[PDB]
Amino acid sequence: TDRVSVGNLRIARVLYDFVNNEALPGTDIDPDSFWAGVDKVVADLTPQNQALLNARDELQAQIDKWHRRRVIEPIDMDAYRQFLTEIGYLLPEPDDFTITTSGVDAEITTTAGPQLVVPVLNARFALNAANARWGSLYDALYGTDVIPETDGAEKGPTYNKVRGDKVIAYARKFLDDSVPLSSGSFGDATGFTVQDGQLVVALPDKSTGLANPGQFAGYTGAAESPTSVLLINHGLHIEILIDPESQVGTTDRAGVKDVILESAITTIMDFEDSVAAVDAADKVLGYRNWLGLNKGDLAALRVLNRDRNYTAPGGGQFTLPGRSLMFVRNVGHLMTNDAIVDTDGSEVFEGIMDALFTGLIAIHGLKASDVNGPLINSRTGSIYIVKPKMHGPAEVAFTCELFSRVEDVLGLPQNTMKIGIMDEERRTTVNLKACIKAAADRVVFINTGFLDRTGDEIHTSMEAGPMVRKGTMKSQPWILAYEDHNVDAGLAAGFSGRAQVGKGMWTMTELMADMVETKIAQPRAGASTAWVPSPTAATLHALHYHQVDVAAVQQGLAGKRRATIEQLLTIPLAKELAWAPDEIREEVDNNCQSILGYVVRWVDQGVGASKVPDIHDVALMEDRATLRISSQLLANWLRHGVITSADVRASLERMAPLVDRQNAGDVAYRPMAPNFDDSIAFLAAQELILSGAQQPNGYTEPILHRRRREFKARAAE
Ligand SMILES: O=C(O)[C@H](O)Cc1c[nH]c2ccccc12
Ligand SMILES: [Mg+2]
Repeated sequence: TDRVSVGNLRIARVLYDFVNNEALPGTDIDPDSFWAGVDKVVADLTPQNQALLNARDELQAQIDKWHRRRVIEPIDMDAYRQFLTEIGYLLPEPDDFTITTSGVDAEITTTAGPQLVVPVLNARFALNAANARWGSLYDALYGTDVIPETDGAEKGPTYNKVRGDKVIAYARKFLDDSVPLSSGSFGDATGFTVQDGQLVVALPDKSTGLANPGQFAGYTGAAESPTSVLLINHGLHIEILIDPESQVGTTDRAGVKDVILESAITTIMDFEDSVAAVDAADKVLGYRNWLGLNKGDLAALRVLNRDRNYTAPGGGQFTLPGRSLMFVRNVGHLMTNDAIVDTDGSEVFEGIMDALFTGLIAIHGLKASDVNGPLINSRTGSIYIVKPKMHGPAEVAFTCELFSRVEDVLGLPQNTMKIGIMDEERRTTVNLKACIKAAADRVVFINTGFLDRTGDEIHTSMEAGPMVRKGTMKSQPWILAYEDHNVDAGLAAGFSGRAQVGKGMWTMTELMADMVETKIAQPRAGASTAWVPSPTAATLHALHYHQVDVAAVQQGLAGKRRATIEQLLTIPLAKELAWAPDEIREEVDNNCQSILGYVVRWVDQGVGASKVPDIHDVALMEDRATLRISSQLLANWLRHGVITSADVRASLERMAPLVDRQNAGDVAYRPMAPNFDDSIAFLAAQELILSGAQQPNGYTEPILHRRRREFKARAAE
């Protein structure tokens, strides 16, 4: 392209140069030995990678055939389960065990709080996410519909005092609920002082302390007239900023300017479903941002925050981290990428490359940043890698062996590279204990989702019959059981106090009132973390962890088995004649708009995540798993005669101009309508649906990557 020869590999020059000039210096790793390591690891692990992919296909073919030779309407669970066991899909449950993972930071082992996920190719967003460890509660309340924009309290071009007062009152109630006063309410506070290491809150008629003095964590400024007061509840910090001479402070009874919440405790820097990266140039853009993050010098000048200084209650000095602790999500076992090809021209597995390169790069986050002093990331010496889309314990074991070999190449101690196991494929769900066991000395989390897991659910039972609607899926018995089972398995493996048990993303970015009402379900269900789409959502989701004592919840769940294998295996088949014709067309339109809305940005602009208007103009921020579910759902309805290929076409044709219109705010946008078959993005959308049934596990990357490359190539006219 050109390329650099290293043993059997031919490495794109842009990648070779990036590694030598930017990634390797400072790690003390010999460049020649690194490259030899890449060649050797790729040579050794590629056949097993392929074998695992082939095993997926064989298992799916047998399941397809199982359904096709049967006609008995309600599936016979006893026979179905027996079959899955016979073919090696459902494996024996291993004996009880406790994970042994060590060298993990407090943010992961102990603290319960929000976890942000952000596309690594977007430097600005990545920087904001890393800085989202602390976030303004006032900004999050004033800025969103959590304070409804009723008559009088609407957002204007400038400060609305009626709304501001609602913000202040909301936050006073939060303080009363989270760090209660011995007597009275924060609502009536007139001032704060620190006396003999104790926080003293002035009320109109008297003073009072905290009902739990231990929740006083520190302050800034003079004890007798502090600039801020720091509190702690359920392990998360709350900072009341005091400034009577500020916009908001001047209107406040105690001169309070803002309430800052410790928010995004951890952040996942994403190389997978939220980015579009289809070649060496794209991968290098991502690797370079990941590098800047770990070295602490990424600047877009928007830069990375320093740690925060405080005075302890007794008068001593301390610091708290000002940055979100970073994971990186590598791609999974499926895709290859032409950033490296072999002597035959065969592309190298992208997951293997990500392990080597993001692993190398992460070394920088384990050492002092030349910018602001202290090392950026893990003080305990771990590298946290989220590994998506695995199917079963052999695939987890493979990932661990991959990490083991990379560690050897990088000169890292064994088990430095920790694994966040995504539970987003059915064959992992039903063998979860075994998957955790295979990574018992590396695992730092498990997590559940809606989108990918539902995509796998549909594809796996594609031949069984028509599935329920997309919106219906999120409340089906299989998924509710999957959610509980994930928690059960993690807690039984001793995750409490050792590893994160995590839940899925809130995708409706503008519907924050609904988020605050609803997402509380997740920490109530024993999750020590869950996914948020923005720093703003991280600050709001933090509220939930102040209301819910996750550590106590997990202790209470101990020993409980709340999901059976039968519940897990309950296929979401639609009942006979479940929909009217208008409902069918609505669901078709929903899915085509979902696919078109996402695919047009991906293919034409290389954007893998953004705020996308749905069919009802609700802003959704979904990653690529949205494509997997929608295309699989339509493929399934087309497969079983629910809709015809003309229904699909007409819907694509109806939805495309609507998508075009929804993208009017974009200088770079290129309309799909009316020259449909001249738009590579439109053809991509069509191809995802019509070829959906034949994509391995319904994965959208093979078609998406090809189409994006096609667009890129023709752009080079
Ligand atoms: O499985 C699911 O529910 C989704 O894949 C998760 C998800 C939704 N929006 C996102 C934005 C960035 C990163 C991940 C996501
Ligand atoms: Mg996913």
